[PDB]
Amino acid sequence: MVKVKCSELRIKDKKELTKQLDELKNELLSLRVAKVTGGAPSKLSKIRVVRKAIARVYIVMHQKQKENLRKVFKNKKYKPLDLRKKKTRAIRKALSPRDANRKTLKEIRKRSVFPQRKFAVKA
Amino acid sequence: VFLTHLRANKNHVRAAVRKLYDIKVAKVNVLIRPDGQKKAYVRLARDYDALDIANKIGII
Amino acid sequence: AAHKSFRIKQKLAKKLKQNRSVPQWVRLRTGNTIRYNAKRRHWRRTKLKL
RNA sequence: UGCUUGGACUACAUAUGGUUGAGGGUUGUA
RNA sequence: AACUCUAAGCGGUGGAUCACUCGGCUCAUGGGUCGAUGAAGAACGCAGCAAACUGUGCGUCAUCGUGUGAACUGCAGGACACAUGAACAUCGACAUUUUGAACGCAUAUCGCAGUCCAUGCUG
RNA sequence: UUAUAUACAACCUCAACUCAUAUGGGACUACCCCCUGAAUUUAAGCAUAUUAAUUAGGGGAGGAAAAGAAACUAACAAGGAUUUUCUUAGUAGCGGCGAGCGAAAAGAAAACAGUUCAGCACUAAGUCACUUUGUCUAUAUGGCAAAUGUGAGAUGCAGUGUAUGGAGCGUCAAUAUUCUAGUAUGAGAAAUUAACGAUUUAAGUCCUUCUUAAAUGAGGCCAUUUACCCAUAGAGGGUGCCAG
RNA sequence: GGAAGACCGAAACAGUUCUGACGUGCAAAUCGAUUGUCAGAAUUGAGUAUAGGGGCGAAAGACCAAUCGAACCAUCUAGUA
RNA sequence: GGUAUGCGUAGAAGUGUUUGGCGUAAGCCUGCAUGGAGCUGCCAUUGGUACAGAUCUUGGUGGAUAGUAGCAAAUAAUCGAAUGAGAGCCUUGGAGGACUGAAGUGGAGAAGGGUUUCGUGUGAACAGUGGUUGAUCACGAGUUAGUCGGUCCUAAGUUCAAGGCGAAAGCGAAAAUUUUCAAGUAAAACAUAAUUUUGAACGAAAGGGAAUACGGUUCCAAUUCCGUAACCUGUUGAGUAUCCGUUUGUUAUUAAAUAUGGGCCUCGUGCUCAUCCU
RNA sequence: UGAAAAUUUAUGGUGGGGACACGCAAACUUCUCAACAGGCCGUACCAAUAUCCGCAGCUGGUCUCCAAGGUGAAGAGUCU
RNA sequence: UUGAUCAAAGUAUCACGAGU
Repeated sequence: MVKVKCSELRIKDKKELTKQLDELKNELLSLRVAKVTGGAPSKLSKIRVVRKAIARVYIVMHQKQKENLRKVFKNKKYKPLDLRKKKTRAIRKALSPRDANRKTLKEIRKRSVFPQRKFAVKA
Repeated sequence: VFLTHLRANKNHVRAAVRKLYDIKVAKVNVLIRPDGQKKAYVRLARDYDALDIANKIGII
Repeated sequence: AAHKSFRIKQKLAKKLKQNRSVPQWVRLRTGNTIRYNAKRRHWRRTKLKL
């Protein structure tokens, strides 16, 4: 009733959250019937409110699931696909920025011999 | 007579009525409206009473 | 009919709810020049085919 | 095992590797 | 007086004219942005009152964060919990149904499975 | 060990796997790369020609692509990758020599950048990929090691080197606590520069007239050689009519 | 006894004559009487198959969606005159 | 582009007009009327720069005829009542005379349609007359399956592992070759064994195919709901040829026992022999 | 000279199992009885002189099923 | 002569034994 905020919900546990969630879907079923029955209060207009109220419970309950899956997948090669940095397809296939800059021993020997000097050919 | 989800099973509406109303059910007759809304006739057991639950939910 | 697909009753479901008058209130919105429903089909006058 | 409801998987082509293999192919030791 | 012809007045039909214009046409400039991690496209659903358009995916006219700092508005209701935030922008968190790029096999079949785990009744 | 009488170990060739990890198939369309390829037309007919080495094309990419570092030009007192523009030039040439087509070198400018292989000699595989164990931090298709754990690899991987060539020696000269490249780096008591949202509205709603529906109009505002104020702000838009 | 691409004829399928109706129709081919066949080279549905210088044709250059001595569609194309 | 220290809500453009003139003309000025926000003269330079025509384009309108051709097939209605502002309709109900005439103008399904279905209302529009009615309009409703169908099978055919071919896209493919190109089996060793050539899938609400019928019920659904009596498919459970000669019951005859016999032996108690029904 | 496959059933076969008689029994038992379950999708209505196609409430077209009495050879033609 | 056949019988040598 007093608006349930994700700023508040993030401290609550996944045990409380679904218990907090269940009293909103169970509240929402009592309002669907309250719509078709001719809700005699002008509107119990919770079905705008209590519908989006659930949507901010499912988001926090999924963020806590998704951040918790990332630290169990740190220092493991083969993260799952949906933890693998989407950027595009085009930059995903192309030569990781270390690997573009690999230098053949001809290239890192002709670099270090002759530095490009800083002159001024001026009369 | 429940308007249900369109992808509901007739084995869902058995277990989605018990879970919501503590009811044993007998036989479910499901049709899709020409609005494309699935409508389900749930006939209860004998020892329950349909009018008893109808006030309990709010179908007055 | 009487023997239709699932896909054809689902599309004929949708074309039964798009067949509506304009709500009586949206004639009154500020800058709402919706006169009538414009794309109201009619069973013997326009068929569907589509 | 009998059913229900949920999930996860099972396409082809290919590269390297792994694993089991095939051959009056080619040799070798018994 | 009928009726006809001629003119102006008045009334109708009709939408020219002129005057406008969140649209176009052209030219120029800064950019590089891309799908099997499922694209483009398609279908169908979604609002208290909605047909379309727009928006969107069971979390469904939204959306975490963040900015901004009192609205939305056709009515109704709520909100006003602005000090711990309305509505809008923004968007990096989550999410994204049936499809098409079904990735099991397939059709004007919402058809039919194989293996695996779990829940329930078997028991 | 091979009368097709069994087994072993290799290798080659080749299978299968719901094996572990990976790529592949977009769709857009203006530009770009490769193909494939007409006829309308024009010739005052028409058949080569012309359209046009083009519509339709139609496979493949990028932010550009393709090109590109001479098996080039030229004949000079010589030039020097490619691409693009100007000129050569509607020229040499091609052409039922008809209709018609049609370039380049040189010059001028834009921009300029060079290079890598294979292969004798280079005379201890000096080599890569994962694999697990640490370590290094990060969403590293990583680094440092390790077992030298498989495997690749002499049917050759690496270093050196490249047509306009070299490699070693003598050798001369200079010279060598050294610099270059790179990641961390706080550079600068935030320092500059750039982007972006900004952020300030500077200054009259000051007086009368018409609208009497509305001033944004019209008349007025000491002097400062006469102008109410600001102006690095008289761009534009909103505001009941033309608003610094 | 009950054969036959035998007979008269209903349903159907066809379309002979009236050169009847009609001919800004009821109809972009129909209405009416009169006729032709009727157990078969029969009439029909549904699924299929054949695609445009191609198909199909018991053949009329017939038919291939009111389109056929070459379908229809978009483009070349604002063809040329 | 310059200029007129131009004009303008104290009324711009436009439009009308028996306002008044100017020009030889194209044209132009001006009053009034309406109108309600922009506009002009001059000097340059320009253009998507002047309409009566094009069976011109696009919109509007006339005569005809504003009410003329016409609303004539399918035999036919008439009374009185109720409605209602209004009734030849279909509006209804009662009489009613007729038609279709079982190869119907009847009752149901296929394809097609897509809510037309059915109640409550109802103004315009539409219903080539009307309209109180309506396949219209407005708003509420409505389609219930283990047995009816699909789904399952294969037909003609789509032809579909690339062995192949083609620059590709792709292919008038009863392939005819593609290692196992197999569909496979509780099958032993030292690639489960004689084996199968085609893979793979679609393709029929008329062919093939598991099974349900009756009495009732709604404003609208019925082999689908309710009533009552059945069935098929699947899994599971419990009874069911099934205890012998003899002798436990029973002195034996018999009896449980779906049947016994057999030698031996002291009879046999001992031995031995046997049930995949008759 | 007049469909194919799914599905079904029988019988034949070698090997293997069932198989004691003082019984205890058994019986994917191809007998009888009992429990439990059966998902998805279609289902209204018109089927045409007014719901379909022919631009339309168009005399055209569009596949089937049921079928009364009379007279008569007759699902004819007239009447019901 | 409009039957029937699949899946080793025999054989030898070894396993030549295991349980016992």
